[PDB]
Amino acid sequence: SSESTTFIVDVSPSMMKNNNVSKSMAYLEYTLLNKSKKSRKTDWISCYLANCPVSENSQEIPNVFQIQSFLAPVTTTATIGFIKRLKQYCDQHSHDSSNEGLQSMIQCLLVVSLDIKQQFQARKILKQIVVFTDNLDDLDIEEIDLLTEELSTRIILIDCGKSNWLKLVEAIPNSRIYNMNELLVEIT
Amino acid sequence: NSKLLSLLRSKT
Repeated sequence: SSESTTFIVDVSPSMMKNNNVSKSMAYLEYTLLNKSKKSRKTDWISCYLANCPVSENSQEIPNVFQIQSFLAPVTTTATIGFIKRLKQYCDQHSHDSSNEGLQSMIQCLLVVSLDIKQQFQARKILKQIVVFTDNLDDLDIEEIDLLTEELSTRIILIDCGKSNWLKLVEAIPNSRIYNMNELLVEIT
Repeated sequence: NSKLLSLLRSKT
């Protein structure tokens, strides 16, 4: 049952201009609030922002922001708080605060892999990384094969745009790619 | 642990 989901949200200008960050937040809120009670008591969440002007994380890497540390239990209170943190970030950065031309997706991915591996150690827990981005070509990464050996975390990529990422996906087991258009069912 | 860390220093 137990599971760990780490969210990575791309906050590049195209993500921030086309409401993809907004949409991602809305979706995270729906999903987290919709967890079963049993589930909240066994699972973990965390959130990292990639391509981000804020640099704060365990490895003190540029342009990666661990906006939510590993969190359990995933209670309603905890969820509302997490979503508020994402909301502040948007409100505070909706007026374009120096995120042009940033590429830190691979560094973010590696920080997460290191944070995860430290976090969980020898625990029997499903580990997962969910990635919200509209650029599957921006993943500065043969290298893939090193991850394919190191990462025991499956990767769910969410393409928010109407390759390196594809390669990495097929490399790691149980990985997948979805459109935003197929996350929930629109009613018509 | 070690491989990941050098691979990240490589990227910084």
